[PDB]
Amino acid sequence: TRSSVLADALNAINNAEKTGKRQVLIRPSSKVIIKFLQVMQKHGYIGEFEYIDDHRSGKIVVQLNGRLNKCGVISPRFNVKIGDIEKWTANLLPARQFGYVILTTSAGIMDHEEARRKHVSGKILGFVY
Amino acid sequence: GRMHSAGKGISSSAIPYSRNAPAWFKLSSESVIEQIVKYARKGLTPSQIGVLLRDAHGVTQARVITGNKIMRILKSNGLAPEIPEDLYYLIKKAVSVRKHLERNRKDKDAKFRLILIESRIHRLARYYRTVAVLPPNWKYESATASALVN
Amino acid sequence: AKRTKKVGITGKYGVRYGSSLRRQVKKLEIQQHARYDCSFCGKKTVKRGAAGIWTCSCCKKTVAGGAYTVSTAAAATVRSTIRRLREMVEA
Amino acid sequence: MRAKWRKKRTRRLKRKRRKVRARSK
Amino acid sequence: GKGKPRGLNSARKLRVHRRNNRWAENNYKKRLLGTAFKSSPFGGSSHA
Amino acid sequence: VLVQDLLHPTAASEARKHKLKTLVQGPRSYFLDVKCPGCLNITTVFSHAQTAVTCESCSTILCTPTGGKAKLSEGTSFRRK
Amino acid sequence: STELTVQSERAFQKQPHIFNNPKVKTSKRTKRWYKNAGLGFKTPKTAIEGSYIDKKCPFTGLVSIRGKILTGTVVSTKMHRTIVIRRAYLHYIPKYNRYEKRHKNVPVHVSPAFRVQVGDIVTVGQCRPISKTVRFNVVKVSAAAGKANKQFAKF
Amino acid sequence: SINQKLALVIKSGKYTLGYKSTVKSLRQGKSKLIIIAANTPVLRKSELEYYAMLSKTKVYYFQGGNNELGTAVGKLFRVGVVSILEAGDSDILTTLA
RNA sequence: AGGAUAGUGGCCUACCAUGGUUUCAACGGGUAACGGGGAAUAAGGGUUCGAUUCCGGAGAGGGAGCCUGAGAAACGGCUACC
RNA sequence: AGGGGAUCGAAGAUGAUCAGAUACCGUCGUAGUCUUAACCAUAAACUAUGCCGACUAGGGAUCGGGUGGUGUUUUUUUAAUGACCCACUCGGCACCUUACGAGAAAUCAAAGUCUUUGGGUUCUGGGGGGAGUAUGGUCGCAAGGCUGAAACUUAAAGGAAUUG
Repeated sequence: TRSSVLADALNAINNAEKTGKRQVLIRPSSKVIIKFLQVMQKHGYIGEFEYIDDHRSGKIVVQLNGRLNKCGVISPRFNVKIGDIEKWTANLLPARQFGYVILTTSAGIMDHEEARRKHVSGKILGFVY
Repeated sequence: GRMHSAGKGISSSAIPYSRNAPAWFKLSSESVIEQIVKYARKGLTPSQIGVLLRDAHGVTQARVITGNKIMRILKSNGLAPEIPEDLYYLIKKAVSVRKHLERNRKDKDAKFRLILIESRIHRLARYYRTVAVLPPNWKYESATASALVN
Repeated sequence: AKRTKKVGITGKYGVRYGSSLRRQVKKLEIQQHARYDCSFCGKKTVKRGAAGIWTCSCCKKTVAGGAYTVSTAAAATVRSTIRRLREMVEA
Repeated sequence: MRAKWRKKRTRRLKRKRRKVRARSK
Repeated sequence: GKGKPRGLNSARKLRVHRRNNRWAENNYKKRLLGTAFKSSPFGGSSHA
Repeated sequence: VLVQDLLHPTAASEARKHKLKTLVQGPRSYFLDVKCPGCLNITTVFSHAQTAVTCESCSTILCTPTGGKAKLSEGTSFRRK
Repeated sequence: STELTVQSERAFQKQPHIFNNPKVKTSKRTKRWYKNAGLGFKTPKTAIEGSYIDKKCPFTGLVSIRGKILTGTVVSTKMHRTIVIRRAYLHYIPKYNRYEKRHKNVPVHVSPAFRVQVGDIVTVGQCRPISKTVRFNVVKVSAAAGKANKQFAKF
Repeated sequence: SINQKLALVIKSGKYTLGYKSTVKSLRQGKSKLIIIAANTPVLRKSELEYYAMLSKTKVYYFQGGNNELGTAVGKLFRVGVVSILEAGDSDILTTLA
């Protein structure tokens, strides 16, 4: 059965990006998903996306700009100490100058650089580069 | 899907986006409620009531026309059943199959289906006992099962 | 508590006569001493008097049956066959 | 030698082993 | 996927599985069985 | 096609596909106003009636349940609403 | 508490060194010692006006509460004035970066000032050794619903 | 289809279970239908039929014994005959069967 | 409830109840097991070792008992047995 | 264990063949094959591909259900209703082409979305033998099933393809 709507969303976005499509449909598109897309859209990896209101948890259409190499979840959402973020970034990102590891902290969903700026930590959601 | 099968059918109702009553609907909510209670007095299950309301009347959705669902209306009017509808029909099916097995002790397909129906009964009863719809230590004992459905 | 693992009613025979003979006897004595449904009054009160005689404790009706069971499979088959022959003869 | 015949001859040997050990016991 | 439990609360299963599967290793089995102490001409020594 | 309007599909494309797989799922059934000659009452019947429906006045059968849409009786008029 | 045959033993039960003088009489006709245990735990009114003695009660007995304050779920109420609680917790295994469910059973003395059922959530306070295994006394029953009041039967 | 009609009578109306109260209601002319189990003894069912003919009462022969007639009336004991004294919103009386 | 103890405590005794642990591994068995600080190796994660320079425990051929003394069930104290 | 027992046919008996030939081939023929009531619980029990979920490619058939056509066809030739045709759709057994992808390859539409390594979960393996053996336990009437070592030995065994 469905166990992670975030994982489904990011796998769908990866498959669309690899096939070269410039749009992708996401269902059921929760609000953790909306926050993750807002982080990707802030850093420019996706374009505009619009939420489609059915009365059954919704859908999202995402415009892709071709800049995405790989977005994915880390399941389970491991707890990360403030000093282990560097271990996660070293394992998951292709370089040190670009790419983000997305955390869920009590201060909100954010990328690892913003987490370092606010000196917060939490659980790991996924990555984008 | 298909908890006890390999089937993968997606057949189901697709209720409309609109949560308001249809513009062509004229009957009052209290008229729909009194029709529901008449059907319940006749011994009709909530699903049968919904079917008759949808077909003979114009009641697209009881929750839409009224503010409440059919079982909620029945429980407010005191017509709640001793056990819930779906568990009732599962127990009745198990009673039918075991009655058949008594006459047909070599129907191993029937024995297999009986095991599946029993396990479905126990799972749904576990849920109902968890949400306190059924009293605690309610049990399907399969020997006085016909007592629970008459 | 469970007093015997497998001998059941044949525990009266101790260790003699052989386990296979005791098992055959166990099957037929369980059948022979069971209580059976009355086809007339509907109660579970039919017991064997002597081989082939089955009497209901209430309604006092006696039926001829099998040596160790109320009805044998042969007798049931014969009852069905006789019913079928009767039906075609009468129709 | 064929595997099922390894199995068969081994089974016969296990019968003989059981027989001699039951004799001892 | 991948045939192993990834749950954050599956540490006991992962640990017990590793413990069970280490017995297929030659050196781990010899060490945990005390093979040199039991059946080795040298009782685990270099010379005799 | 690598580029398409998932947000604004053509009405034909949405009508050609399954009710659960449109952009927003919705029913394809409807309700009918049905009138019988031997009376003047109008009865509302579901398109997929699933039960033989009679009018409130007299016990004349208006529909017969089938596997899909319910067949309407030979001598009856109806108006899609 | 107030009821249930306080003097049902071979020995007379009384709180030590609290004397009721038959020379002068008052309204209550009996002196009962009690106190609040501290740490914000309220002495129950059943303890306040009960008749039990229970020298091991943290509110009317001779024991005091100090050390660790634990919480648990009642899993057995079959001993006399003693229960066992279950404390569930998650133990970290660093190699796998994961957790495993773990539990301990803690035998706890319960005052007759309390009424506890299997499944209730209780908070227990550490005291001096009470028996061979018991080191904790019930000091408050944190069952606002107890996950049983609305789930058990209703006649 | 008689089991649900009978069960709705048991829920909503008034009935008597048993030979003695059935015959009593038959003489008092209160019964409107009697259901007789299949394994009812023939003398008893003939006498119930005579009583019903004198009282102009409907007779229905249950296709089953007293065990499952008792089951059909929501009971844990055997019932040989059921008499309906006044059916509620059931159609068991107006229905021929 | 009492006895004993420096004191709590089935520590022991009398009476009473039938309890307590366990697949979240009890209980039993093995350890070529004293525990730890630590050691070796190691991108990261790990693996193996730790009798042994410090800390804690235990013992003084094997058991048991005890005097003295604040402190010992001591052994470069005593008593008995092997 | 009872019934049945035509056929075929372990064992066995025979005729050939053969150096031998209680093998293949021929003629018979017991158990068995069938059935009722109990056991057994194993197969290359195979798709040698666990189950649930999501997404990713072109195509035409087919089975079951449903929707539409002012389509054909049947007694009367839209006027008492199936079969067929066309276009969709859900579900299924599959198939063809190609692999963008995967793989050691054979190949694969999953065996893809896997060093750009994490959707959930169960079970199994750790060079070849010894060995599914010994022993203990347990189930079975038995045959045997399930669980299951060690000593010792050894440099390959094995997979898929290429040329001969």
